[PDB]
Amino acid sequence: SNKDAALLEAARANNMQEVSRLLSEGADVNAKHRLGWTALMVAAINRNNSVVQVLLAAGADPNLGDDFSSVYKTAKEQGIHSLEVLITREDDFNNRLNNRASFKGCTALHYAVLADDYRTVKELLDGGANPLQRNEMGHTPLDYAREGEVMKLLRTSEAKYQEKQR
Repeated sequence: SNKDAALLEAARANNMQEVSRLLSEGADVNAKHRLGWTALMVAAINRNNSVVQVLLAAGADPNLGDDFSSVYKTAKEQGIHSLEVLITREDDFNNRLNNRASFKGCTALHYAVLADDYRTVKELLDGGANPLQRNEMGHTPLDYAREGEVMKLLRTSEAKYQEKQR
């Protein structure tokens, strides 16, 4: 309800104390914004490592995909005005992303890689996030990475996936 919306706002704010309280009051740990993203997603894109750990410890699914596509596609798909979609995505999710691109199926790991924050990536991988999972465009978290530790962290986890699969 409003408690699910309060969860997402606290996730954006990195307010771990508030996230834990709302979770204790029955907020859905996998609640989705009307435009299609989760609390773990909005925490990941904003480098909110503190809240990511709280969400993972409370059972958040790290492999869900954003139902948000682009301002253009989501405006038509859902029948909202494009300016409202753009403002909402910039204000309630992130304003440094190119939201003209397509994000459908992006997981929290996708967003954590786009933010170039090794700590959030490492925590998401320890929470069971699939580094081989593709978005609607077919891109994995690797495909969004850049030369650095984030790639290396991904490469070893991807290597361990082949090793530890069943």
